[PDB]
Amino acid sequence: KQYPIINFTTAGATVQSYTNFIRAVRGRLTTGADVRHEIPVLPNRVGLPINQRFILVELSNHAELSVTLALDVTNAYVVGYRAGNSAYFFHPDNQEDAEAITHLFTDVQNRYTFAFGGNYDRLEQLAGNLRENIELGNGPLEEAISALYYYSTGGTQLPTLARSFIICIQMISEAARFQYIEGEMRTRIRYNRRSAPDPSVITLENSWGRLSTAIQESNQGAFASPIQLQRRNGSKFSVYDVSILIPIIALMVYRCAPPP
Amino acid sequence: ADVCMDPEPIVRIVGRNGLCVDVRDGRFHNGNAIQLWPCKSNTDANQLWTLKRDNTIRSNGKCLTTYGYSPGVYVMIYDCNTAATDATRWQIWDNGTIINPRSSLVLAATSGNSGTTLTVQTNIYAVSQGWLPTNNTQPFVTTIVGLYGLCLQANSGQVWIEDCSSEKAEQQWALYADGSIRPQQNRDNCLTSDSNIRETVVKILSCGPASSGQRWMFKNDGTILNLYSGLVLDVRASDPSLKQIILYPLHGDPNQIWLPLF
Amino acid sequence: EVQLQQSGAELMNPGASVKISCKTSGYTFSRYWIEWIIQRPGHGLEWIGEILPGNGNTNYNEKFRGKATFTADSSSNTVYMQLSSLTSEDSAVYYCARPRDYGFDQAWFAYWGQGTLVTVSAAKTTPPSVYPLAPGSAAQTNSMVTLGCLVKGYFPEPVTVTWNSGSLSSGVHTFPAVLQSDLYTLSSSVTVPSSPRPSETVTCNVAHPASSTKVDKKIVPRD
Amino acid sequence: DIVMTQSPSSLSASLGGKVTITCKASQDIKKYIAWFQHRPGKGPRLLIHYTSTLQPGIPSRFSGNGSGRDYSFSISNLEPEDIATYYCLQYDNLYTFGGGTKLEIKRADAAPTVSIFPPSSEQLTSGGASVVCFLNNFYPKDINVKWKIDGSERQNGVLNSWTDQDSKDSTYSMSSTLTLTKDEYERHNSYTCEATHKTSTSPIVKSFNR
Ligand SMILES: *[C@@H]1O[C@H](CO)[C@@H](O[C@@H]2O[C@H](CO)[C@@H](O[C@@H]3O[C@H](CO)[C@@H](O)[C@H](O)[C@@H]3O)[C@H](O)[C@H]2NC(C)=O)[C@H](O)[C@H]1NC(C)=O
Ligand SMILES: *[C@@H]1O[C@H](CO)[C@@H](O[C@@H]2O[C@H](CO)[C@@H](O[C@@H]3O[C@H](CO)[C@@H](O)[C@H](O)[C@@H]3O)[C@H](O)[C@H]2NC(C)=O)[C@H](O)[C@H]1NC(C)=O
Ligand SMILES: *[C@@H]1O[C@H](CO)[C@@H](O[C@@H]2O[C@H](CO)[C@@H](O)[C@H](O)[C@H]2NC(C)=O)[C@H](O[C@@H]2O[C@@H](C)[C@@H](O)[C@@H](O)[C@@H]2O)[C@H]1NC(C)=O
Ligand SMILES: [Cl-]
Ligand SMILES: [Cl-]
Ligand SMILES: [Cl-]
Repeated sequence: KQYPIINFTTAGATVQSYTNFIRAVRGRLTTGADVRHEIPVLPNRVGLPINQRFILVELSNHAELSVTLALDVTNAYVVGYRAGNSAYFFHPDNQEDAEAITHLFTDVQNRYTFAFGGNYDRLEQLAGNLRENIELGNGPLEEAISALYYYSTGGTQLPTLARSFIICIQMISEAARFQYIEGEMRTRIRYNRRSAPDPSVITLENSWGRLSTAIQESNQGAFASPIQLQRRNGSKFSVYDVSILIPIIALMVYRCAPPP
Repeated sequence: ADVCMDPEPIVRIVGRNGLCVDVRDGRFHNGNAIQLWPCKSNTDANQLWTLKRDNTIRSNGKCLTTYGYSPGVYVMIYDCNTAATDATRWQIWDNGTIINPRSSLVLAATSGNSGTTLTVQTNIYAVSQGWLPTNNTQPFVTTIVGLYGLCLQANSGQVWIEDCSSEKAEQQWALYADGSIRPQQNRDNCLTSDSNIRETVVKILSCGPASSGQRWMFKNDGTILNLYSGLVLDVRASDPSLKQIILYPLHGDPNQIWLPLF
Repeated sequence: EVQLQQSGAELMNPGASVKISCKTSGYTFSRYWIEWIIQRPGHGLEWIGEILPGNGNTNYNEKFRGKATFTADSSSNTVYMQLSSLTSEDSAVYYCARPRDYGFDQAWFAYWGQGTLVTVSAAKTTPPSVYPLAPGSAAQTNSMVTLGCLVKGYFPEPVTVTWNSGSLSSGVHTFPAVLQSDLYTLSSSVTVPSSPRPSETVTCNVAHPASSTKVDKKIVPRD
Repeated sequence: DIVMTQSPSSLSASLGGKVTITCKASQDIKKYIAWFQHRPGKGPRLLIHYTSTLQPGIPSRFSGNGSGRDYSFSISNLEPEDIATYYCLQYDNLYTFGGGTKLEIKRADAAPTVSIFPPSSEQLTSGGASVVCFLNNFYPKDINVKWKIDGSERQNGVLNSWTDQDSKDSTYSMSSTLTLTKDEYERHNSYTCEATHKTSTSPIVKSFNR
């Protein structure tokens, strides 16, 4: 068997190709069966055989440089990539993530494993910059891939590699989890304005873990406790219910089995 | 991984015109009126509702209770374990409707006035029947961006699409807890359609009627559903220059997809 | 307050549908629920379901989920229940009733309907042959001479029998019918004094609604 | 989802004696229960509409009470009209009936016989021949009937039924009918009806000659 591949290029980048790409990426991350409060959730991470655990996203700028990303279906996060003979993977937190990651790029000359995680903190620390100063859009993505592909050749600056990963995860993973972030990139692609994210997007990226919790143990849609979000101008409003969030969150991580 | 054990969160219930679900004048004797009232900013029990695990909604030990199972009877505050066990049962749907399960009759505010007594009416998914449990009282002030990344702009009595400006007058909207979408210039005006028919250019009229044509729901697929007639917001023939925002069956083209940008 | 009235008896082919009616009057028709209760032999009473006219909402007992289908016509102030795929277990007397008020401390059962008998059987109607029975002679005397009528050979189930159009009520014992091998027969005994033996006219009035046939019968003394 | 098991299935009670019926719900019905009297040949009748409150026009001898899941129901000064089947109904979760309880009342009396009716002239011109034998207003209900056609003991082809208990005298009635052919009927002259009871020192017999 082979994993599902979803392709995309940043040369003929149109808002329709970006919207279609994130859609087809969504179609493999979830069965679509497990849906709570009209927000789909990702599979269990328990009892997913190795042939159901990952999907592939292939990139091309131009130039001809191609890069294939790897997404943990259980949370739709980027776990590694490929640049021809080489392949690299983040430090797995535990086993069954260390031997499932073995089955990603079986076809490489050989693969290497980092010593750091994909979390934004260890990724910003290695990038010398925060996300609100790392630019996003069509421009930076064309620049992240060239830095990613050139890592197999070794001719890539390491901060520009961590700077490149943040670009790759936000415009693909966080753009998949939230329709709101999917638009904020669709907005940038529409106007050729390389721009760092708003604080409204940063707060959602951190909260995707917490939001997926309160939405599912909510008893009617009413959270146990509020979650603080931010606006285009960093603001104070707090969300107490799901109905407002339905058009913002499109994927949630599996938390618990639903009421029988 | 487990069973999604659910909490009983204490909460207020904001509805028609942003007025809370309130126990009249604080007295809790069996049969007192559950009314509409301005949302208090304190810990008065006559507005704070525990969403109990048994599909019952309690304020200070007593249950939100319908007097009966017929369209017209009023909702009172009553001793839970004394009144009929299913006259106290309610559900809170994701579309905003709070419903009793015996008869489909739904908690409603038949008037948009303060001091108005709550009742249970036949469910038409109207503004006067939309509710949302929250402790945040003020509505949600955002911009609505649609086809071609342009803005939803209410001018005086017309809704159309015009390229977004950071502060233009006026494309800033308030998503109320009763499902209405109101231009923040005149909070007494709602995104309203005169039907219950297909094409039906959407207009901006007063929310006084609180009709089934002024309540909406932002769905997961990026559409804005009327909650009645099953029609969504459509840009007529995908042409913004026509300045025609219409109702139309769900098809999923960019002329029906929206994103609220705050 | 006033009243509810239903349709007459029904006979259906096993595997078909019949729609009982319940005509309401005297109260504001739209704002009150209509109930339905089955009563088959030995089973006592069992709640079928309820329908609210004017807004078309329903509440079903799960045993009758799929058997019953309530409908209400707002024009003629009526409520209908329909039983689909009738076996012989659906042969029973079906009642319709109302609550007393909007509930919930009211909304117990009051204002019942007279009930409707559904008989599920392959056989077709047969008007009754009514035979009188004087004592004959068989002399005899005295205190009070007894007689009656023999309603033999009809189908289906319901028949009402009277003397004379209802005027002779004290002393009548109309017995339950019995299924003839495949037909229905019954008897009805009325005792009356012996002085009103020829002076009075002992006419038994046997009415069969299922065959739309009625038979009155003088009881004239045999020899 | 609220089952209601009633008790007892049935009962007999002496005239004037108190009786007690009980209903028990799977959960609490919060004192929302009614009691219903199904008089024979008549529709249902409400007696007690809230757990203890009596419906107007019901005698003061009918009582009922309860708390939570357990409920009582007591007729005190029993009378011959109280023959009926009684049910419990709750209206808290929804309408759920009990199994019903059938009330029978007692007396001591013997059966008057018919006097047996020979078949009619209209029937005889139609090949049939039916002879009717009412056993009328007796108690106990447990009685037996027999037919002797010209001395032998006629067994096959006889039909009968029993009335509901009577609301006036608390006595049952039985209507026996022997059906032969116009042929078989005419080949005999003596048809007798043998009534054997508990309160009968000797069987009561009514017959006729053709
Ligand atoms: C909306 O606001 C109200 C009041 O501002 C919040 O109600 C408060 O909720 C907290 C926690 O749920 C309650 O504190 C707890 O009280 C129990 C009582 O024994 C105690 O055992 C706990 O250790 C804790 O102290 C507090 O009493 C309650 N205040 C009220 C009801 O007046 C409500 O939770 C808010 N809801 C949300 C979703 O934020
Ligand atoms: C407003 O929101 C509620 C949210 O549940 C909607 O009510 C429910 O809608 C679902 C479909 O979305 C119905 O599901 C059906 O369930 C039955 C029985 O389980 C099943 O046999 C059907 O195949 C179907 O799956 C459900 O009946 C319905 N009602 C309830 C009480 O859950 C409601 O429709 C929404 N209204 C609008 C206008 O969006
Ligand atoms: C990404 O690019 C690939 C380029 O070959 C696509 O794979 C191939 O697509 C063909 C149709 O375009 C199809 O006949 C081939 O079977 C398929 N796979 C291979 C190994 O050539 C790929 O298409 C997806 O993946 C395969 C497994 C098929 O099932 C397609 O139906 C899938 O859509 C491209 N994916 C996307 C999302 O464009
Ligand atoms: Cl577009
Ligand atoms: Cl209990
Ligand atoms: Cl013969």
